[PDB]
Amino acid sequence: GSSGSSGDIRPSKLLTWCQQQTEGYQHVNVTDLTTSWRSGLALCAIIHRFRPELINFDSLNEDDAVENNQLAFDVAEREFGIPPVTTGKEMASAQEPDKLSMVMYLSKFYELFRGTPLRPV
Repeated sequence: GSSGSSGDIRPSKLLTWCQQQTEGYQHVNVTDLTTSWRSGLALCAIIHRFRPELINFDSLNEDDAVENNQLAFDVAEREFGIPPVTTGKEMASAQEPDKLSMVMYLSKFYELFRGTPLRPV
């Protein structure tokens, strides 16, 4: 949103969490909170992580971005009831989405998952 923000980032902390959850996966390099979730795999990874019976990354093919997105969205709207801000198609179509609209969305997954405090593994 800012014209030229530099120095301190808002989602700075948010990113970490995500990058951590996705950490380990294959062909999944999360560096930002915009394009890193343009294919869907990013999110799907976080979900499947806890409940693999819901999402099967194995089937999620990069090319099948649109589907890879719709899946997570629906699943989240069926289990968590969280409505998707963008459409799978648009998610993949749009080259550079609004980091804002993204953060506001991802956040839901951050708080929804981040519950009671527990010593670091």
